[PDB]
Amino acid sequence: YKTKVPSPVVKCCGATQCTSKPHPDYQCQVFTGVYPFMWGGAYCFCDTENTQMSEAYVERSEECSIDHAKAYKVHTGTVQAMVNITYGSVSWRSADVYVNGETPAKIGDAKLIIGPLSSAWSPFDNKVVVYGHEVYNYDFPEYGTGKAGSFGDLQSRTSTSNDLYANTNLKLQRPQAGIVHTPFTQAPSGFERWKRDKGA
Amino acid sequence: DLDTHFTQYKLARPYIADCPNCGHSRCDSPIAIEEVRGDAHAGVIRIQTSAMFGLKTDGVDLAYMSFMNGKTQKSIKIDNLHVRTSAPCSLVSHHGYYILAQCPPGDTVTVGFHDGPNRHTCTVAHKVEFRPVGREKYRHPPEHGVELPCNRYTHKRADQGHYVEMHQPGLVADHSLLSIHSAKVKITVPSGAQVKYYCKCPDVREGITSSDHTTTCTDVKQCRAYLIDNKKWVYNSGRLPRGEGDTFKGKLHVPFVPVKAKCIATLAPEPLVEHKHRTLILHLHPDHPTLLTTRSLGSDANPTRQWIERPTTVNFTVTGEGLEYTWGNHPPKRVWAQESGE
Amino acid sequence: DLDTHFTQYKLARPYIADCPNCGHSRCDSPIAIEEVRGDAHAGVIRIQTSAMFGLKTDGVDLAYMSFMNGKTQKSIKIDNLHVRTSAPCSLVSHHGYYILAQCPPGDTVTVGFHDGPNRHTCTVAHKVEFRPVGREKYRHPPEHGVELPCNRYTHKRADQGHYVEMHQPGLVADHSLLSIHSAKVKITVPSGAQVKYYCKCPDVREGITSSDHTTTCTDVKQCRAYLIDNKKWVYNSGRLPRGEGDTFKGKLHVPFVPVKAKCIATLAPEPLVEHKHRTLILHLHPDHPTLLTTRSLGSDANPTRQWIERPTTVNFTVTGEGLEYTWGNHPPKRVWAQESGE
Amino acid sequence: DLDTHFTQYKLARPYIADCPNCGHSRCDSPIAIEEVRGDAHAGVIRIQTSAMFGLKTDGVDLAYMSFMNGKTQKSIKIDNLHVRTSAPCSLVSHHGYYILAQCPPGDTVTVGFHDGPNRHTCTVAHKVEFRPVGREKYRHPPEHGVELPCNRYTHKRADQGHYVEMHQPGLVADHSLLSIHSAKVKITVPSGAQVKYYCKCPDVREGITSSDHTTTCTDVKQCRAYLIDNKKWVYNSGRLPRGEGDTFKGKLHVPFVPVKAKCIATLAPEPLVEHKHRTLILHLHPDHPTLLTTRSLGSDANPTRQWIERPTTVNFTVTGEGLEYTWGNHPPKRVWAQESGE
Repeated sequence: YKTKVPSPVVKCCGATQCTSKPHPDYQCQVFTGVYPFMWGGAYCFCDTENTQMSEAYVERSEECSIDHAKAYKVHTGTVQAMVNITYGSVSWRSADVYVNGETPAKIGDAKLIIGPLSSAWSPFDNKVVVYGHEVYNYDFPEYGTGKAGSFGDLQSRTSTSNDLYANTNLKLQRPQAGIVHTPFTQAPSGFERWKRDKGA
Repeated sequence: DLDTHFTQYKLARPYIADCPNCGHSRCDSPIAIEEVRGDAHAGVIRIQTSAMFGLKTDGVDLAYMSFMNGKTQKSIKIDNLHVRTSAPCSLVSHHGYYILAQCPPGDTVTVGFHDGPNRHTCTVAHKVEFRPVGREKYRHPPEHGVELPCNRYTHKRADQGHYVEMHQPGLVADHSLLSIHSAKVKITVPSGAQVKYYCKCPDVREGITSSDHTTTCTDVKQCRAYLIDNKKWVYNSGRLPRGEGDTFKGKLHVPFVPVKAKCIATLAPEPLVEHKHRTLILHLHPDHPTLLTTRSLGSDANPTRQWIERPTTVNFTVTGEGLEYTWGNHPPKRVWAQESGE
Repeated sequence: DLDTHFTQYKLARPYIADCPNCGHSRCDSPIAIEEVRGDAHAGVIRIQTSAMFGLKTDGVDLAYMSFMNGKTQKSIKIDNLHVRTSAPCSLVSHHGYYILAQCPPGDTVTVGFHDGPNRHTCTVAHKVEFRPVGREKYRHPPEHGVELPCNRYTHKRADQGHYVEMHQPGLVADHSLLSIHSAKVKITVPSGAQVKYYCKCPDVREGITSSDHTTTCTDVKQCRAYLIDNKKWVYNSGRLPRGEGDTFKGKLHVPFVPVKAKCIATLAPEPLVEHKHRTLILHLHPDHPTLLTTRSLGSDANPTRQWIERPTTVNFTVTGEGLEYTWGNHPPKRVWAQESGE
Repeated sequence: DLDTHFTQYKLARPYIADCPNCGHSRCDSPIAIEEVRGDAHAGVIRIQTSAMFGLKTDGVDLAYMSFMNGKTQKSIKIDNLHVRTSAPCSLVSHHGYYILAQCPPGDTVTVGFHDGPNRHTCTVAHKVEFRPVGREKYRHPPEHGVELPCNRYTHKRADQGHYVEMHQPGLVADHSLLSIHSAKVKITVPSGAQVKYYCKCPDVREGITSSDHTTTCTDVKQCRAYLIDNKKWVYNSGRLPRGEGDTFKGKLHVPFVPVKAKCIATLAPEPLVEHKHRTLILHLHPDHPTLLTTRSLGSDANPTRQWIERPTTVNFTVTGEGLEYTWGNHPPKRVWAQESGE
């Protein structure tokens, strides 16, 4: 994730009710009882009616585009090969072929039909996570569900997808002792772990 | 072409926020550190100060230095920047509010320049590490070794891969304004800026004015010293008070995108291969903790994983068809162990 | 009111003692560090230099700087103080011989100002830590969390809660005195101070004088260059030679009393409560090592304790009558677990 | 007598090599660090910069500073040297290419001065530790304790105990030479030095000349900008290109020999001896990890070893004839345990 906090509201004398904006995991909680020191000491002249509305939503990191795990539901598909035959006196063909037992590949001069192989062990499991080059046959929980801290706390369909699922357990707390800031209490990602408490 | 991101430069100002342990304690530093990102691999962190260094107020020289002093900027030279952590970091580049710097690991992050009269630093908590990409768990990038696809931030500015919202500032306090008109509390204005004013007593209730007086109240400590000065937008820090009026425009890029650089990267010393009957003894002796692992290529995989930092003679029951062997990010080996028992 | 502790100021001088690893090795620094106290919680250490910074020699400005150079003081500006440890510390306040500074943990303590021509530092061993008060074992104070009764030293000086004995100095060596009278070794005096003198040979045997000569001996290296200069008392450092005459007066306060401040303090992230049949599964995930503990409220207590830093799903056989649960210094919870097995 | 090692001074130059993580990345610093030696005990490391600080180019003042800027030296003041590691080190002494500095432990080593316009540092990986000699495993030398035979480097220069080969430099690149003669690429010379020249095209093929032109090629990027400038030898760094001609002379000493200094050294707090029947209970409480060990003086030795850092009440079945006891480098004790069971 990146808790890209929108800048909180500070009403000086009285309440500012928050609304549940549609941002992913839009955590927002009104707070009173502040006295926000901002560059001149405090600035709101009340002392309890000083209101502070903190809001924070979850958003894809900039690394999400590039450094990102990637789940998959994996079926069986169809296997391939760049079969060389330095045939007979032909002495050469290096052709890409299939396995399904009626496909020819007339590259060179020979027509060749391969498979289907009997050894249907797809080393990929049904559910797979993928990361850069290291591929993990992991039972990823699902889109839309991943427990915060666990893998897939952020779950975006793709990189472009503005919608997502962010169970991060993002819980705002009130800022301390009349100062402007935004306590965001949050699990570091299940993408942070899964990079150093992962599987092989 | 340092003149291609006047999106930020002209239109954004050096924001000032509340640093958490600003030398003594919580000050309000212009270089207040938000969004520490020790998430790459190359010894690098991308940081945002609330201060917008780069060009000056107007048009010149990335390598100058504009923070906020007063309500005002101070667009001057960068002379003695210091990012640091457990050790002093190395700057990489600055653009906008944002700096990239090569740091070691550190429990915290600790930033600061030197204006010249004062140290005037800012410091923050953030868990930092630098694993290099590879099965070697170094603490630091070497001079040599294989290159392989790390995650890392750029040197450059000509960058659009993302953009963060940067709309207006809210007001700010400035009780330097609220002087006294020899019996009454006297507000003034920066340059005709919009000062939002009233006191606990009943007097002028909005304040959109030049320098006003205050008929009713007298004490400076019961009045609204405010600066609606939204001629330049800001970063939308959590340590910003909202500009209550509107979501003004000011969508503004990020320079330091995470990119797929191939870091100059790790390599673990070669193994000592030793033969036995369908068995690899391997006296082994790394530089750093190295994740070794194998794959007995039977349909029985029987793999193994163990980080090795302490030199260790290990063993591997190799089968008839083969095994493979991965001494860190050194490439994977392979081995025929047919018979040797005659 | 910086003018309420002329007990120390007028009457005490910046003492000079033997620093143990004074940059190179054992020098005699005026800022020789004794009585390091990493015994509080708030990131703070109270230190005593043998140097008495604060007001000048006479009357003004706590933020000036008087150490001993020569037999003499040098009451000038504090410009570039540096306390430090594993990392550079943060000054809190100075008063008298004594400084308070916010430090991180460190195996040692390492102090030093900059006179301007020279670094002129002093360093020492002392085991330092900062546990915050609470069942969370942080390494550093956060910005938020609950407040609770820590132990900590004050900012201030208007302080009498204790006083340490500060009687006279003993003599000190000064062989700059023992010049040569063109064949004889020639002692002088600072200002009419009391110079205690004789040589290995037989000549003047006490020395309570103005500038004397030496009839008998010749070599500077066999004579008593002493300065009984007890116009200003000192701290009773272990690295002081006794003033053999008497226990003179000079009972003198300590500024930095340990007080019952409520530190801005720790807080561990909330737990994930999960129900089972008379059993709390708790997937748990702290920031720092957190001492969890419970009390099965039967007359069978059956408590549990474990510092948790690694996230861990734990379990608790709750009974019929109840259990309580203490996620760090977060307040204690309580739980009814009657049946759930229908 | 700073004038006894003109072996190096007159005849060696401040070499420049390729620093590995020179602030940003691999630069070519004159202070390029080779041969880090964290092999002694006294908190000290002997380092070689490729830069030869010490006297100037000619004859004066060890405490000046000559590195290479350009093809040229810059023999000026040492003003702001910084060796550092995990913490800032303490200089001990420099002589020739070589500096001794008291450092703490550190995963790396990180060196750098300040010319004045620029930081201009150099940094390197090297595993550093400082065990003091003794059964106490401190992290740092104390002020007190027993003295015992450590290994350590000298302060001094009047030193011949070893000498390293220091023959010539090879050539070096300098494309500041290869200017343009308004259509042709134009080489020049430093002072009549020997410039080794040709381009990818066919033109002058050796180059032993004053300022030549280039008839054939035009591009600066396809020519041999070389400086055979072997008027002063160098250190034989691995980051040197060979002077292909010959093994010239220039056998040159090392100052900082490892010597058998008795470090001011460790000592562990005394034990609490407690009697039992042929048994030593010992409540024990060290400062640091202390290797305790014993020798039951029977021909059955039955010794024991255990590093103790955590305070621990231990036990020892003493026999009739005796046992001995070694609380760290505190001297060995001995004990009669005859009967006590009456």
